Amino acid sequence: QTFRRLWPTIAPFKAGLIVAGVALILNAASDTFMLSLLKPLLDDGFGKTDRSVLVWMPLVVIGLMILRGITSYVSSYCISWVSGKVVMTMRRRLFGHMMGMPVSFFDKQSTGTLLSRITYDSEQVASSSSGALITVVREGASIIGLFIMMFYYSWQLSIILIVLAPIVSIAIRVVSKRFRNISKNMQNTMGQVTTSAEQMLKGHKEVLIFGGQEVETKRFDKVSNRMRLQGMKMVSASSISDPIIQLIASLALAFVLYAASFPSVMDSLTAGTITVVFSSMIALMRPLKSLTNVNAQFQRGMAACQTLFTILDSEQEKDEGKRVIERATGDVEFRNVTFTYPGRDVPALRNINLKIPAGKTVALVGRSGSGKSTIASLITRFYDIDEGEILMDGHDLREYTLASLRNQVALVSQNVHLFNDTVANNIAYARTEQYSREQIEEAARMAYAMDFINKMDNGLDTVIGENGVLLSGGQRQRIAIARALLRDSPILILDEATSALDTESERAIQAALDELQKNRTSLVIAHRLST
Amino acid sequence: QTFRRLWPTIAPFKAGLIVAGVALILNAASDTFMLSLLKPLLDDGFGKTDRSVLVWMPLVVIGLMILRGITSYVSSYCISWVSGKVVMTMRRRLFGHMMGMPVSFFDKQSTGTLLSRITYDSEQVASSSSGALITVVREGASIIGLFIMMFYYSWQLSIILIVLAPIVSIAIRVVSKRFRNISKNMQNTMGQVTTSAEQMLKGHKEVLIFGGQEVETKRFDKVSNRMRLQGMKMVSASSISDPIIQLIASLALAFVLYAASFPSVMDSLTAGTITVVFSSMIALMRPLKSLTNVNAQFQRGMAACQTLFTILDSEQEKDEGKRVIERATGDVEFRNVTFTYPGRDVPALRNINLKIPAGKTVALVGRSGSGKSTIASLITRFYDIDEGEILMDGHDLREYTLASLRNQVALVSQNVHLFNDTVANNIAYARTEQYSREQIEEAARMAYAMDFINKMDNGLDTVIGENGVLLSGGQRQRIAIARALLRDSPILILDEATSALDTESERAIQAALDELQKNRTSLVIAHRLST
Repeated sequence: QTFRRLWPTIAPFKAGLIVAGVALILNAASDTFMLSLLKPLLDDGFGKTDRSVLVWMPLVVIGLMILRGITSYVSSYCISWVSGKVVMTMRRRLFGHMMGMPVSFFDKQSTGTLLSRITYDSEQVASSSSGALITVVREGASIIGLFIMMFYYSWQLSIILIVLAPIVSIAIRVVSKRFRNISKNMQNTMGQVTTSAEQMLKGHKEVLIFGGQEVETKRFDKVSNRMRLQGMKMVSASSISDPIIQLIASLALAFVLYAASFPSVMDSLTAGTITVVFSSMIALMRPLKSLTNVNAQFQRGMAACQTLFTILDSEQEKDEGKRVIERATGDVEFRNVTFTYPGRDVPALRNINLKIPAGKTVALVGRSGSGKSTIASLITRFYDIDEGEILMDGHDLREYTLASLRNQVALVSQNVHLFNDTVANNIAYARTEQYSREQIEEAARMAYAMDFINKMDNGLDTVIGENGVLLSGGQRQRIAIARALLRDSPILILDEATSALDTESERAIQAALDELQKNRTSLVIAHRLST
Repeated sequence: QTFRRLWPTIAPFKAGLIVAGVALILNAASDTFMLSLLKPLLDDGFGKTDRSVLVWMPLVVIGLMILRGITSYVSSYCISWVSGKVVMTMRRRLFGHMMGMPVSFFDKQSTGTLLSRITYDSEQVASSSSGALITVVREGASIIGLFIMMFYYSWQLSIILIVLAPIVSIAIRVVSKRFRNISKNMQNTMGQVTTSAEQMLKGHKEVLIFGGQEVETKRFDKVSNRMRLQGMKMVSASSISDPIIQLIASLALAFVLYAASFPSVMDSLTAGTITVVFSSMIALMRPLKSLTNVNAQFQRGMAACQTLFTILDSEQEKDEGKRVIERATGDVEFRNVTFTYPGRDVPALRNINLKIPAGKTVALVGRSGSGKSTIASLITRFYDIDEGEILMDGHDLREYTLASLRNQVALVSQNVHLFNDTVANNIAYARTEQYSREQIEEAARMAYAMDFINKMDNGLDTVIGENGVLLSGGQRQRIAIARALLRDSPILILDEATSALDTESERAIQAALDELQKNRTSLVIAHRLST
């Protein structure tokens, strides 16, 4: 089905994948050929007792197994080539659209969800498609090979087991249908289990506060019981298959035994031939078992890949070209501003008009049910313009190049995110260059955060391995302030945190922000008194 | 190893594993017996051209596959009985000690970590141990019965393949050590990539603000290529495992044929017997490859189970025995109980050996690194105070009513992570104690929560599936206030935030809090001067 979208993404790499099947084909050869040697092994090695000829066979078996080996080698190798490269380009395009996704994309999801999606589902698409081809190639090779074996051995028993093939196959199909139909809603209750445990863990505070230990343990117990029972159902149903499969498969073999009646009274063949027939039967039963599950589970894979596409096929940041905006100061203007993050709410700014002049910064307004803070993120256009008007120097909504804005605007927040690099370069993120560490050094002096860097390792170029989680929030605030210093961004957004900081930290931040509001209009949210 | 710890937890269910092993031995019996009846085929059905046995044996095969079926039935069944029961009790005691876990030791890890621990590690211990037993028992019975088959057919070729098998096992041991090292490396590398991807994702806001997206793409692609190569080498080695095994196995078969040529002198065996030997040998090659990595795999399960035990055997909530069921009020009298949940900076706060006045509530004070809410958490003692106890009214941490401390001292919070139950009983989380739903209505009246009942279904007994995420935080705080009303806590703690609420909401809330401040000393996180 939706392979019409993958095959192109794989098309440049087709050749190697192709190679796989070739070797995979030889697998059956080996299999068949190994089984083939049974005829001379038995019917000639002891029918004719060519004791000497028996020395030919072993070297063959060895070579054939070596063929199995090398074939498996290249199978795994090229299949993994494809698997990787596909996962590669896939996750690349993901990362892309993730970037292209406006932050709204995160309003309806969580990080962990996207981590899971990207990593797991990516790997699963490739693993699926791979095993699909792997097994499919074997089916196209083992089945027909053993068929030819029986053919050049007995047209008759061939005919029989062929007439039997539909029977066993449809049996497998229907029992697999039973299986999957039982596996519809299990995920629901399993996630219910996980989520019950989850909410209890999250709420341990309230839990202890009320000490509902007994009630919650009772809940937990019912949950565990449902877990036990549904797991029982799962494993039972799944297990029954092979019996049922082999059971009816039995009769097939038994019907092959029923060749006692018809062709054996005609002295059908020799013993070793029949040994080949039955060994071949069992061989079939390996990929026979495969085929159906192949179709099903790899349809599942392709469906996961369809989910992936939908994530990609989802619309990126809706930008018809925010044109070109030169870096500039100017003034911020609020003409008839109204905005609702979802439709769930009413206009956050209820038709509000404001003017924030050049360099004349503006602090956290004091109000009730404001939320302007997130509205600053909309001044950064992280979500969609809902209504109203936010103007920059006589220019309407989307004359505003996202890149140009994020350059010219700045954001300082209580929340700060760090990145496993040199914290200096983490500041330098504006192309990570064009700003000598010397300039970064003086910024740190202006950031007043070099004091912490003294405690930090790797000196002035502190490489924050695993981000150096020990780095306090206010340190990160000074970090972002230094970043702003490097960007000379005419527009700033600020925030005051109070987790654990010192008079030196807060007051040096005050001074820094003071210089920042100069020549560059700032937006602030603070808990101080006069400010 | 720690089976010394598991075997008791399973002992009430020995019979399960017992009948499991019985069935598994019967399964091996079925296998061996099919392979055996292979012989009389060639003995008479082609040697003497018999039909009698040529019809007998069909029915035999049928019944024997039915035995495979029923054996698999009870195997899966009882083994799952045990797996479940174990997981059940395991997760049970895991909740238990998990409730007796200090809040700090939560904050040592993350919630998701514990979710994974419980769910996965439980079911993984189960699956591991189960498959371990299944294998060891099947494998053993299969190998021994096949040995017997060869024995009553050829002392000689038996002897040979006996001498041979250890070599196979050693080759497998080597490849499994390769597995060990490549596996630890693979775990390291996949941890790396998931960390990088996530840490990039979370920063989307900042990533945009700096708009360095190309750099993120670069890092993404680097780690992607690293993953490509890592998985490449991983699957490479894991594949290469098989061919080496099958190759040396082939060499073994070759020696078997060298044998066939050496008693080619005597030529005692029958084509049947030959077929039996080789078929059985391939059989072996299934359980051998299994059992080796099985005896390896004990650890995996037992390793996770040891982690579990450590969680159990970790420091549960250590109280010298709190007791004190009776309720009252008295007053609060802290006795130097230290703060250093994460021992990083230094120990700082109030240090009062003093006492707190009755009736009068408690508000919020502003100081650097005050940590009031968590200082309140220690005031509530539900977080582990680092040192000492608390002689309240001359009565220690437990001499004053610790468990009842929850009843005596209320803990309202801004974020009320509620539970997937009836909002009515959500108020009665504390093991509903004949809090008449009439009292629920009247409290919601005293709380001014009756309006949110209209927002919900299920009459005045509103129920919230998935907590009814529709509910905004403010009315949940109001619910918790009503709960405090129900528990008639003379002492309380409250919480005021400013995420999103209305004027009338905050007003009626502060009215209800005054009522709570009335004749009940509380601790109130607030942004106002009402206190």
